[PDB]
Amino acid sequence: QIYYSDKYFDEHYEYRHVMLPRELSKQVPKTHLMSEEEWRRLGVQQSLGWVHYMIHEPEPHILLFRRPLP
Amino acid sequence: MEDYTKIEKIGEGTYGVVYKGRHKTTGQVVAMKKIRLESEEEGVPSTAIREISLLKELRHPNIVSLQDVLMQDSRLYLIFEFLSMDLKKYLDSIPPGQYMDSSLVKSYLYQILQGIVFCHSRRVLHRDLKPQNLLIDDKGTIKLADFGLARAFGIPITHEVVTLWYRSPEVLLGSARYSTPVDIWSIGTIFAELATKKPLFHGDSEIDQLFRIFRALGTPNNEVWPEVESLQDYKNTFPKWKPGSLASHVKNLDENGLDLLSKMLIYDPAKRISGKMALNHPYFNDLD
Ligand SMILES: CCc1cnn2c(NCc3ccc[n+](O)c3)cc(N3CCCC[C@H]3CCO)nc12
Repeated sequence: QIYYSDKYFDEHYEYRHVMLPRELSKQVPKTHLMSEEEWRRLGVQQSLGWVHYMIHEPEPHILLFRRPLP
Repeated sequence: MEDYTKIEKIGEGTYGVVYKGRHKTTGQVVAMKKIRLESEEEGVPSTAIREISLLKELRHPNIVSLQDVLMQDSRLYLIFEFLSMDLKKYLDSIPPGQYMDSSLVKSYLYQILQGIVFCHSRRVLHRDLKPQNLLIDDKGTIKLADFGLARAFGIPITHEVVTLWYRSPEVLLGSARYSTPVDIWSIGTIFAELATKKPLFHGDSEIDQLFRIFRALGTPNNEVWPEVESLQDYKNTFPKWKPGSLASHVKNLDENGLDLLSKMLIYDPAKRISGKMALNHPYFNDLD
């Protein structure tokens, strides 16, 4: 099933990423960044305020999320 | 080949299964590495077996000698000298709270560099150096295995997370070309792991590996690594860490050790130290 990395941090944001299994990633129609509604359809569960901010094209099944610090 | 008897299986590596074996004539205990060749298109030979011929001639104390190559149709055994242990397994076997004696670290790094310098001077790269690929005998000698095979087999195109930890940023960011500096990077990461017993950059994926590197070395940009902002997979939304931070990931290493390590881990492949230069580094002045 779905994997969740540990959180890591910038001076400005906190970040995590999430690894979709090959069945679930294969389904997604969207080739580009997603809204919170879209990534909630998929089963990703995080608190509110997490933003899908980039795609590493070599690994499209990895979803990279950021969220600003206080 | 009828000239060998397979004793037992010793593990699975990048190229497949490796057996302990015995040469029937001589009682020479050997390592036999089975590589599944594809059936090939009529009129279209691979240049694998010719690249293999070249490697078969290389002899150096710090590389594992390829003693023989046995062909079948669609199959190939590579025969090597046998060795008691691999470096992965040896580091696992050190009890928690013990480290490796810092003079054996030094000795091992030195020998590792001798092997690589010997290969680099013949335009042979390894490209996937890792503790599993470094083999020790009980007398203090360490040897490189699988040198040259990536060029020999390997294509322009899994679960090898382990393999990602020693990978260079030029490769991970999708640069068109790589060269000898990828092996010095690997050697960098392995040096840290000799000292600390654990991986320096313990990534779960390519992106995470990149992030683990940026965290320790700082997120690069054109100032530190010229033209990096043009590489295909550079994004200017990466997290922004500042030049590290690297000494904090590494214990059991002095001023000189840290100096050599940071030169092995320079971002710009064109400026990263070379194998020859690393062997002249003062970290090794108190070796022999
Ligand atoms: C070049 C072939 C060779 C020669 N010795 N050797 C060893 N010797 C150490 C050892 C390991 C376990 C049990 N015993 O008894 C001995 C290991 C090894 N490998 C370790 C991991 C599986 C593939 C492979 C890595 C790529 O060489 N490959 C080789």
